[PDB]
Amino acid sequence: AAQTNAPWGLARISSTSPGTSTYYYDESAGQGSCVYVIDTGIEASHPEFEGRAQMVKTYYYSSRDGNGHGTHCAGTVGSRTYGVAKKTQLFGVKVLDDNGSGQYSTIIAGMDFVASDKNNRNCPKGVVASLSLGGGYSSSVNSAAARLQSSGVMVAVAAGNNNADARNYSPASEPSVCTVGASDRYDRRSSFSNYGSVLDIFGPGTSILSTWIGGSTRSISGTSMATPHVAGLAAYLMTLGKTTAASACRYIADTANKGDLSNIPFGTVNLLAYNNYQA
Amino acid sequence: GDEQGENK
Repeated sequence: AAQTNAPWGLARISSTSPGTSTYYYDESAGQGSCVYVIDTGIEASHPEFEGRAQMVKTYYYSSRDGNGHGTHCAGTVGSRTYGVAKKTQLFGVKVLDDNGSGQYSTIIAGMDFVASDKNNRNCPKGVVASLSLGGGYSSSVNSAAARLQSSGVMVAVAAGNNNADARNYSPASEPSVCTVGASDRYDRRSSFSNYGSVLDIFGPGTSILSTWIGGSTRSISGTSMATPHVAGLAAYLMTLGKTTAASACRYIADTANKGDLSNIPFGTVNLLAYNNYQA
Repeated sequence: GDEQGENK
């Protein structure tokens, strides 16, 4: 399959040389898998979700996305004109607030929920969980990410936007989950992407077009936008039979493009997410 | 909640 004139992020992933504008993916497009987006929620009625995105839990007075961030990530994961896994199932877990923030005590509650809510759903091809949120250590948050991973969910989290070593930021520093860094269009590490040895893989994160609230779209940047990219890939590969949730992140890094990125500190992996598609 | 659109 091939989506022409696509968002560079999607293109860069089904390509081996940057500067290309086509996304080549297997028609299966992640059908049969699930991706819980733990953010500010998803605007589930957005036409791009084709009725495949649904809210599932909230921790605030309302359940809808009145910020946009969450929807934007949910879109990159699996939305018709912008997502990696275009036929996946998206579940919304609102742990953040409309101003973008949220207490660790409840971020944790959110991760514990996906761990068991996954057991009542029908996702034969595996479950992925995207966490485009973070903060700045907490042995408790890391710990929750790990539990989530232990139960059989591929956890993908953001490295952070402080242009610092990710080891001081919690979701990121947990070794068991997949910590995503951000790269920009000229194969350069985004100016703001956290690095370090805890990082696992790099994904498109600067100037990423995606869906927004009010049935709209818009470009924004950050390791936030990179996380759903590999979350999408993780699901895409999982329904394809290539990897299992427990071992996905390792497969993604084993099969990634090596040494194509620049401005990568010594000690940080130089790997870009990549789906290995061949007609 | 990481970053930048109308915002986090």
